[PDB]
Amino acid sequence: KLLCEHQFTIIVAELQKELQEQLKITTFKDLVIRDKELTGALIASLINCYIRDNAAVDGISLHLQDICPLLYSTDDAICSKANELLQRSRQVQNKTEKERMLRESLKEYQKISNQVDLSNVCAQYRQVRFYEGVVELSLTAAEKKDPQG
Amino acid sequence: YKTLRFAFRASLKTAIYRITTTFGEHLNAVQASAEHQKRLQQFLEFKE
Amino acid sequence: TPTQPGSTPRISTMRPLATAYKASTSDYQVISDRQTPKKDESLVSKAMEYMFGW
Amino acid sequence: CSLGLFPPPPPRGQVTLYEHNNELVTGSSYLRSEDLIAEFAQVTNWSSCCLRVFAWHPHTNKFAVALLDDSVRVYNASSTIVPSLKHRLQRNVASLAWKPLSASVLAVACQSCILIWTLDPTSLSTRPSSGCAQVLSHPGHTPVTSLAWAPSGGRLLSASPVDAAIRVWDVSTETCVPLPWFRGGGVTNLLWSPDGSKILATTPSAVFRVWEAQMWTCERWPTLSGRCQTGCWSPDGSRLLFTVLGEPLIYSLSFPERCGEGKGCVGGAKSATIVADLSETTIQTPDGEERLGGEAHSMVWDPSGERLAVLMKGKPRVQDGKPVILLFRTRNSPVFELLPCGIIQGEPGAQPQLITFHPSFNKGALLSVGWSTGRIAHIPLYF
Amino acid sequence: QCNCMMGVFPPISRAWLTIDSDIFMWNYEDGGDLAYFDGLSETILAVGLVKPKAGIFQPHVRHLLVLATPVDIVILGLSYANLQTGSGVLNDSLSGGMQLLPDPLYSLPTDNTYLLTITSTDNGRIFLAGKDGCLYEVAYQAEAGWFSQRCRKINHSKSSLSFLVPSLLQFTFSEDDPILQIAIDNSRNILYTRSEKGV
Amino acid sequence: QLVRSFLNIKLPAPLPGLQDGEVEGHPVWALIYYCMRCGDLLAASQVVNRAQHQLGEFKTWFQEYMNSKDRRLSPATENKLRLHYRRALRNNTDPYKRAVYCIIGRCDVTDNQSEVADKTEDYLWLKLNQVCFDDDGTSSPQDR
Amino acid sequence: QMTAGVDGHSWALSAIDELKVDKIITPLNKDHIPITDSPVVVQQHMLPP
Repeated sequence: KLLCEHQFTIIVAELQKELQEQLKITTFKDLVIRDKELTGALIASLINCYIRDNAAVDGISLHLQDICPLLYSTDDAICSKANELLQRSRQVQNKTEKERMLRESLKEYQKISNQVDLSNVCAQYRQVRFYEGVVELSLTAAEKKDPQG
Repeated sequence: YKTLRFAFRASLKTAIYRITTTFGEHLNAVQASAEHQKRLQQFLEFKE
Repeated sequence: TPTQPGSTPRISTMRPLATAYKASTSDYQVISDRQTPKKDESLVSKAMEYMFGW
Repeated sequence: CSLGLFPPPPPRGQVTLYEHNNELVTGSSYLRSEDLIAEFAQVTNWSSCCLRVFAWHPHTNKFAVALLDDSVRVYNASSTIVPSLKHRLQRNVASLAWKPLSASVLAVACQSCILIWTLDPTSLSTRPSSGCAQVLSHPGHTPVTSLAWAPSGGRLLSASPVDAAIRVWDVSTETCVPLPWFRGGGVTNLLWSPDGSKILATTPSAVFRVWEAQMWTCERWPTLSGRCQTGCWSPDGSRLLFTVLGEPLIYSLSFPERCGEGKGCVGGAKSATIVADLSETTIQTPDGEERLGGEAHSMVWDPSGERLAVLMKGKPRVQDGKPVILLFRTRNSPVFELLPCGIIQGEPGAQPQLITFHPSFNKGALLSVGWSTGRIAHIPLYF
Repeated sequence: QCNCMMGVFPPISRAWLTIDSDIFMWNYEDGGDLAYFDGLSETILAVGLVKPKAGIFQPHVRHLLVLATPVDIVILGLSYANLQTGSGVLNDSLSGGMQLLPDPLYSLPTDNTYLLTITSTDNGRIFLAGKDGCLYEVAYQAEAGWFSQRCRKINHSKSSLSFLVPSLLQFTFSEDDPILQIAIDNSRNILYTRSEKGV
Repeated sequence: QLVRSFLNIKLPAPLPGLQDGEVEGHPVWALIYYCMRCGDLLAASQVVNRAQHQLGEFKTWFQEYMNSKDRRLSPATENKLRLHYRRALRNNTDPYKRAVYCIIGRCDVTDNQSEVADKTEDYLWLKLNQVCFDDDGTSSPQDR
Repeated sequence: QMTAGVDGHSWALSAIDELKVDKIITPLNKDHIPITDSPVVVQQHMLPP
């Protein structure tokens, strides 16, 4: 319903083509019982429209949290907010505000750190010279893998 | 070509009026010299 | 057996179903144009405006 | 639409003061070259009326009035001083036209010339010098009946019923450019569209010609029972209203925009439409019958395009042949509509002699009316 | 004085009644929107609602009313008040007060064939039942083509070569079996008829 | 246009309590307030003209306040606003709708607009617009 | 089977228009959806009396 209302045909055209063709052969009972990549990629495309076309992802993340308690889609929504701030930090030319939005982006990833692609996030920090968040998030991604020592 | 200089004086006054009659009082926000803003007001008030 | 009983006497609430619309529109209620003053497109009148001019 | 949809005229002693809520609120008060001007003048009785022409300045509360003594007077809301204009060539004034994109320039049509008065807008003296009056004329273009400036301020037109050529003037290089057509009549009245791209030209005959201000092309309309008497463009110029002498009809004609290249063609629809009728009707009033209908002598639209004022003249069977002001509410998109508003009435025993709207009134519209008493009224229409 | 016919048109939320020459319509769920039509001078013999063919009439003409008398077949346009193109309103009733056009869109003579029942397809082909055992159709279009009227009546029971049969052989071996009913299958594009004598 | 752009940073989500609606995607009272806080009563007047149909008499009071030199209603309208605010707005769910009234009508010196004034400059600016130099008996001392 | 009494002669008798639920026939289930509609016990949620 949410994908129909956010103009559908747009969000489906943002997908990888291999998923655009899989979408035509997966039945609703396959999408419910068996699939995860089509459902995750449709959420990811909906949010990449918000990030690219520069809406605030908070105003779709909070809607996905009412309608997608599977396992709770709060962590996809936090990762999406952490990513929104990280990709906007690549366009911010105001240094102190880039250092703000990187320490904000970091404090979203520092919640969900057990489930973060730390290699990709820390490489995406190298791509903005944010070596501070590479030390912090990589410790906060060991901190909670072994909380017992 | 003998009278074309009166056409230049006439078309410069129509050209300045053609900008005061689209932007109107938004032209008070336009950064210019104080005597140019004072001249621009004479082309809003229709004194020219 | 008799027919139906009459109402208690009133003043009628009944309206016309056809509205008295004062614009002659039948020839445009179907998607068309038909007749009015018109544009001089013809070759004969254009030849007249080279030869005579009415 | 027709007169058979209008509200009654107000009772035979009330004056219409303004429109508000779409209601008209009332109160108790607020040929030779001479007779060839009288055949085509915008004033319903120009040969006997004290007032020969009225014209607003196209951007400000300044106006010009031509009178039966061939004075032109200038009035302004910020001046108690009234310039009295009279040149040695000024006779039988037929038309007035202020220049757009200027404070300071007025054209006047006379029996033997055009006069372009230059007027010092801060120094409005009671009688300016006869040098402040640039004379324009050409052989055969006499008398001059009508004058029309281009909206962009760089061109002027003039009309003469004797002359099978519209005269375009540049007033600044001082050039004259006849647009000669291959017979039919000469030029009676002239009207630009507001884009400055289209021009209506009427004649003494059952033919009008519309013209293009880009490539100077012509399109021809000869399928009328009488002469085309008057007309008006919509604010976008996409619609042209017109009326014909002997025909009780307001016609409309459309002109779509040039979404396509490579031809100067004026581009009107192949047909007009009929939208409002002015047939010889009755309406019931507290004073008994009134009777209406006749021929539309002048039509003027507001700058907003939401009010059309129509100066009808009755036939000698209807209100003794008096002229009457009808007011329509108008719409220009998506459909074109002529809804009634009502009937505008003046001082008891007056006749309406001329109508025109104000070009820059920041509260709906403002209708100037010139009366047979020699009075001028200004009736606001609030929207 | 002489005739009465009463019926329902569900797809407009209105019932209908005729009295001699005249027709009356109201909403069947309340007794409301009672409205009549007087544009006749001959007895109504049949009534029918029609779903219009697209691209012929203007978009306010959502339905047509069809009437038939001893002499003519009258076609009128039906429209609805003040249904503005907004959103955020629920599906509550056809209370946009119903209106006929005062211009008949078309008229078409009977040939003196009394007509008794009228119907149409979901594609706007109008079918009429004649007393002469005949099915008829109204074939209509927007313009007048060089060899085709804007509107006309057609007969589907009288075979195209029937003008070669002397009528003295018809008036000796035919006996009026009126078509009292037409039924239409828009799900298979089939048409059915039933007569008085149950053919 | 600067203030409408700044609201994409200060109000990146709609706050549940704001009143009288939106202009161009942003709240009417926030668009009035930040135009006033940056001194542009002409930019604030654009909002007050755009939202006239909700603002009602606030447009006529704002236009009285725009036509003194000194950011003043007459005592004959400032005390209309005091007698409106102390009945309808002191306990409102929109704090921009409080702050703009507390300024324009010099009322509730006992409110600091702490949901709208971010800094010590904004306390200074609030109280400095609330200042009088004048001795009307009509000015009740809890507003003076 | 059921009966009811009617006051006067039945001058007319009609149904009112069916709501019908469109069958989402896709490249997959096109051979598996009945052309006929289900009986009312199968549709008595989505369809009113």
